[PDB]
Amino acid sequence: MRECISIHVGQAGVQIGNACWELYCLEHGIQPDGQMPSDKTIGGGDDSFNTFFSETGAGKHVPRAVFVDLEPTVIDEVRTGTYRQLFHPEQLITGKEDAANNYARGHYTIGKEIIDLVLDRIRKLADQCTGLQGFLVFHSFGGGTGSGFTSLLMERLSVDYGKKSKLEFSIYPAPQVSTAVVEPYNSILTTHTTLEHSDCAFMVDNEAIYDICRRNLDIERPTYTNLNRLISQIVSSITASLRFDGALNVDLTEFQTNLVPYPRIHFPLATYAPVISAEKAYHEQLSVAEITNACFEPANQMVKCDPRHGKYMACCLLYRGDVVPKDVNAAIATIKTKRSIQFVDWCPTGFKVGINYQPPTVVPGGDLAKVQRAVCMLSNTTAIAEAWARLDHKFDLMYAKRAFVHWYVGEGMEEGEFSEAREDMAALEKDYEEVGV
Amino acid sequence: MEVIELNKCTSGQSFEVILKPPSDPSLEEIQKKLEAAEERRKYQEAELLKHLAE
Amino acid sequence: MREIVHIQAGQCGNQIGAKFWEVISDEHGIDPTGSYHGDSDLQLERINVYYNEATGNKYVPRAILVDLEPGTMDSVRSGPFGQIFRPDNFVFGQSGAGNNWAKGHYTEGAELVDSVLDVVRKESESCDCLQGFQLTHSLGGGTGSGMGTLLISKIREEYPDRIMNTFSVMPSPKVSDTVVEPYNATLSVHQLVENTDETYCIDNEALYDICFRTLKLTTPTYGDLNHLVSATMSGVTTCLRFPGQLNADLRKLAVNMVPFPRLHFFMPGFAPLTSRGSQYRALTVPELTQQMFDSKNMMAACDPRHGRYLTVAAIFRGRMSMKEVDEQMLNVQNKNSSYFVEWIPNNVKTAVCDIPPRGLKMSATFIGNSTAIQELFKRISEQFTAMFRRKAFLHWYTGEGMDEMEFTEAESNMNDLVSEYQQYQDATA
Amino acid sequence: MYTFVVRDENSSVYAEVSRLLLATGQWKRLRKDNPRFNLMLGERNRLPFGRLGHEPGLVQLVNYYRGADKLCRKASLVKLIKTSPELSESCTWFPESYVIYPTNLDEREVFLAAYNRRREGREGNVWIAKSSAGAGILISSEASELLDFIDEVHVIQKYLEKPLLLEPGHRKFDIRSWVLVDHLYNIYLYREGVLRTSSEPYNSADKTCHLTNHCIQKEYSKNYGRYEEGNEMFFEEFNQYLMDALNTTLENSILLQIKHIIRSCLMCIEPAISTKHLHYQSFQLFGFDFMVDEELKVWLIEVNGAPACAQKLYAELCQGIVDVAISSVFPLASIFIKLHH
Ligand SMILES: CC[C@]1(O)C[C@@H]2CN(CCc3c([nH]c4ccccc34)[C@@](C(=O)OC)(c3cc4c(cc3OC)N(C)[C@H]3[C@@](O)(C(=O)OC)[C@H](OC(C)=O)[C@]5(CC)C=CCN6CC[C@]43[C@@H]65)C2)C1
Ligand SMILES: Nc1nc2c(ncn2[C@@H]2O[C@H](COP(=O)(O)OP(=O)(O)OP(=O)(O)O)[C@@H](O)[C@H]2O)c(=O)[nH]1
Ligand SMILES: Nc1ncnc2c1ncn2[C@@H]1O[C@H](COP(=O)(O)OP(=O)(O)CP(=O)(O)O)[C@@H](O)[C@H]1O
Ligand SMILES: Nc1nc2c(ncn2[C@@H]2O[C@H](COP(=O)(O)OP(=O)(O)O)[C@@H](O)[C@H]2O)c(=O)[nH]1
Ligand SMILES: [Ca+2]
Ligand SMILES: [Ca+2]
Ligand SMILES: [Ca+2]
Ligand SMILES: [Mg+2]
Ligand SMILES: [Mg+2]
Ligand SMILES: [Mg+2]
Repeated sequence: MRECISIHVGQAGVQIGNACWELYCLEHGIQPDGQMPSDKTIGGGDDSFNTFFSETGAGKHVPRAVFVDLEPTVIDEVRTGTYRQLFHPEQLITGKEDAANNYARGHYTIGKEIIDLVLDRIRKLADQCTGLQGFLVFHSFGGGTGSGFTSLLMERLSVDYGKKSKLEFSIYPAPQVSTAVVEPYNSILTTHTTLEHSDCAFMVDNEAIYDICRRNLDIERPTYTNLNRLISQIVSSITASLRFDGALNVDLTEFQTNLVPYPRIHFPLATYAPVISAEKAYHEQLSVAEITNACFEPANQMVKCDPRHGKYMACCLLYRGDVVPKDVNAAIATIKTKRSIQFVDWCPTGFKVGINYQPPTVVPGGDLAKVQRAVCMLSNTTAIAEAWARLDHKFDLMYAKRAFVHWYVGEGMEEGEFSEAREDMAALEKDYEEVGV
Repeated sequence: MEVIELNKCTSGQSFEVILKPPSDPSLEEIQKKLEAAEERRKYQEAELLKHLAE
Repeated sequence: MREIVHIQAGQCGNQIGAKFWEVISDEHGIDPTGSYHGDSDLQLERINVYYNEATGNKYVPRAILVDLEPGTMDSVRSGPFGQIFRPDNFVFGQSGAGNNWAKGHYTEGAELVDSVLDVVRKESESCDCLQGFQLTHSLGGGTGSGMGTLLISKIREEYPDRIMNTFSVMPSPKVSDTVVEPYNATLSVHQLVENTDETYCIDNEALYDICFRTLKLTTPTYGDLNHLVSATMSGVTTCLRFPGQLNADLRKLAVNMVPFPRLHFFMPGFAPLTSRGSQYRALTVPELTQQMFDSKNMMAACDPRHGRYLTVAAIFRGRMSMKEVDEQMLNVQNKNSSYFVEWIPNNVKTAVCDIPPRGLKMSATFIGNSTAIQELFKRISEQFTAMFRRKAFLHWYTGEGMDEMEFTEAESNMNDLVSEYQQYQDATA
Repeated sequence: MYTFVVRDENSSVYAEVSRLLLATGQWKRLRKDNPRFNLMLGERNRLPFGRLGHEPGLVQLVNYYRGADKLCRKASLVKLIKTSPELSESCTWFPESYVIYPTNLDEREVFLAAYNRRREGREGNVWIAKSSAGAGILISSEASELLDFIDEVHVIQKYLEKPLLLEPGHRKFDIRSWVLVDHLYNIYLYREGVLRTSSEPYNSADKTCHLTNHCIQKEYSKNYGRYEEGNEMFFEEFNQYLMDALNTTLENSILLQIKHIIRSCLMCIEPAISTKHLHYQSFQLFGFDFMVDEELKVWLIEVNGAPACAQKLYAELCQGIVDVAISSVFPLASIFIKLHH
């Protein structure tokens, strides 16, 4: 058994992490106080769920998680939340004043004063690990803490844990819910400094989640709680192979092996189906072929883009529920003749498949209906570079006039880091176009 | 159309379906960039306090 | 906690500042004696931003009252909420400033400034994490204009890492007839360009026009004018006093609204425009949205259609469809996309607070960083130059030790500010 | 008030579409880099499709189908018809073509295998080499001279040695059809086509009488404008010639094959380019170019993704674009034949 440590940075990372650990407890049958009645080895063990939970002599199952926010009002919600007994205060780290939507303020000014405390609290969890695989890092692209402190933390993690894997869950900015004009700046700054330190990063565009909530859940004005419950379902599907018995994506290294042939191109596109409103008294349960075909519809992707106008490098199908390999192989055959699925020449046109018989768990009272079978597709397609192009264009429009740049220079950052980050992004777009066109 | 490496257990199963064959900086360098930025802040604040003293 | 320290200086600053505390005390359920009597926990969630808590569960405004004459501050103490302020936070002299910026900034005000900074220091020391300061004052007089900008410069020396925000009342010949107000205002604007992060331009010219033309107030008083100021100040600080996601502190507001450090002068706007004692017909979300962008609702006498918006903040208050608000806000940007700069994507931010102001089912507050504000500074600059080209009335200022060169530099800085707005109005992507 | 941007100044068709939209009083033109548009009349190359459909509260439409270049390039078209089962290598209405890369960089050996079968079989063995980088075309019978010219990406297809020749003149021609595909992937054929005729007699044994291009017929050709104005014969005159000289009609002898080829091409690429379940919508105007042989068989030559119109038909075609492709998405306040499928 090999442990994984989750790190939640900034408001987005902390509020999504709260939704994930709530869902993890419902999936594994862990009570709000940390008691897991189905766990028979009290105070220890090496089950598959122990990769995410440690155990105390009294039978409390404690998340291997650290929450960091440069301002305390969001983490205070965890300290007094429903699952407050799960965490001990050593795992919850707060500052006094946030990064004010300023990458430079979170990375240089305020990050330097809390980076040593965060690493110490991380080291305390690592010492309880017999075989640490690495880290799962939850953060936003747009905030000052989520962008600035995360990139600082990832550089230090690569130094103190040079052999451990590091995976990202990153919230891509969307104006429909964004709270800062400089979020294109923060996104490109943090992507430039984190790129060489991340092994695999799952981007989630708030625009895609917002519209899925409006379209499929009939929510007129989705809140963060609406978006985070859906995001936790996608994250749960992605991490299920680490917390349950299985053979696909059983360790963090296998994520990079199965999805990332080129190290810089480590942003797999996630697609999830089905998303059904719980307000419907009855809904026709979709078949294996229907949910698998929906994985190639842009309206179900976590980032809006057109994979028809790109090339695949890898593709994984992660099913949960009433699914048997026979129906999967038939759906793939039907889809291959109807869809424009192009792989790169140096890769086999194939699909790695994982099935977990336990159906998806939903939060009681939430917006998502219980389904008998669901699937999350993880495909590394060059079409996700459309999101980099959108981000780089907004960057270019503002940087051409140096708008807001003085806020970053005033925190100690040099104007050359802007252009250096942007040239790295221009090289990233060039890599994508070479592989996919 | 070939299914390979079918692994099974009690909580599920996994396999691969092939449809067609194929055709870091050190801690010293980090602290030097952090302190060089803090140096630019303190210089900017010093020029402000000099300006305000005038 | 992120505390704000409020300072009000001079006659206008103390009268507008007193109405501000009167209005937000009522919004937060605080009575004239400092006791909470509200029926909602949202009133107390961020109460510490503007209030200190004392023995007996008393809430004391973190406010400092400053004047070079005791007149207005005696009127405040005997006012409706006069007993709520900390008595030791009344710092006042006896000489007055004679509507003379030089007296407020260099002679009379220098004698009193150190005792003000002592009260500031005492308030700033009992703050968990001070975010910055807000000042109310006029630019046309002597104490608020001269001593107010002296205070800003000295506070910045002691707290150089904190946000400085001002509510600055611009003078107008339609309201006052003291001939030197363009001198006092020009000298002040130079100070504000350098030493504040955000300045709300409260133009007495626009307040007069709203009261006289729109509200049909044929004999306008300062109480009429300050009614508009009170509603606007409540609206632009809503995101600081209530739970919310957008512009929740002063620094995040500045990062969103200020793309270049000198262009930090905002045009406020409000809807519906109402007089004191006047509301039968409730306003719809489309009406709020069109009115808050209407030139006639701006608290600065500048035509928004003569410039371009760099950044906009919009705050809706009351129980309404947040879906419909998004639709109406998007409609304005999509139907008037020429008046927004294209090189700042998504430069319009919107917040919604469920708690409405007193006497209104729903309201909207507009905060615009528009290049059209150059019309305000051009107006002051033309009044300044008409007198200064003959050195008219200068002896009032040289008699206090000032040199003519200091006037030339203030005039040049303000004309440079106008040029800077003009270059980002013509820039293109 | 709808909004649109213009990012191609050289588009004579969409310059007029822009003029019509402004004349309605319900469309306002913005700057070319203003992202808050309803309609984009985009550029020909590197149109930023990835930036469309990401504006809250805006339904966005563009006048190009992403991926339609597969049908509108010389080498792309040949590869599409050969590798698509809906079209197949046994496609009867497309001349036998082969993609030939220059030796300094393929189907060379396959091109020679079917070439020697014609020399052995005493059959007409005349081919033509061309590419998408034209104004450079060679028409030769010896394959040794064709392959040498490409090295100096091109495609080599069979040259129609027996074309339908109009009289009087004994002259060659080609047919241009204008097709509009809307956001619903409805395929609309403009009722009016044009015959870009040659003004020189066809000599089966100089490239003036063989190439029917409007620029070449106005330069190298000496009889320009003799038989018909601008070497442009319209459908009314051509239908009358087919009735008087061949006792057939344009509809029966040619148009049925034309409508069939249009449907087959656009339906083939529909799964790859449809914007049905996409965050932005596309339409596009296509220019199909056909040849007719002496047996009244229609052959497809190429498809143009950015076609130009004839002077007489600009007003009607551009108005139909607004009605069927633009105002269908953005309603205000039939010259097409719908090819059902
Ligand atoms: C909001 C504060 C305010 O009350 C606003 C005005 C003035 N002052 C003081 C009170 C006042 C006003 N008028 C007074 C006459 C005598 C004594 C006192 C007053 C006041 C008003 O209520 O009118 C009915 C007023 C005053 C003016 C006023 C409007 C006004 O209220 C309607 N003005 C627009 C100017 C004024 O100069 C002007 O340009 O009018 C076109 C105007 O001139 C004329 C011809 O009316 C006038 C009238 C006294 C003349 C000389 C200089 N001053 C400067 C401001 C202006 C005035 C209203 C403060
Ligand atoms: N999906 C989702 N997105 C969020 C959430 N909270 C914030 N965001 C997004 O994150 C971006 C803002 O960054 P934050 O995480 O809130 O800021 P921060 O990391 O706390 O950094 P600071 O500037 O110091 O506050 C915006 O794009 C928001 O839309 C959340 O709970 N769920
Ligand atoms: N296989 C073939 N058989 C007979 N004639 C052919 C032919 N290929 C081309 N031609 C002749 O060559 C002319 C020009 O060909 P082509 O259409 O490729 O040039 P082009 O594409 O640059 C002009 P446009 O873009 O308007 O189609 C045709 O109009 C036709 O007369
Ligand atoms: N809006 C408003 N303006 C005022 C008020 N009192 C004074 N003014 C304006 O302020 C300027 C005079 O400055 P004042 O504050 O009285 O002088 P000070 O005491 O030396 O600061 C003139 O332009 C007046 O029009 C007020 O209560 N409200
Ligand atoms: Ca156990
Ligand atoms: Ca590494
Ligand atoms: Ca004295
Ligand atoms: Mg935050
Ligand atoms: Mg006065
Ligand atoms: Mg062509």
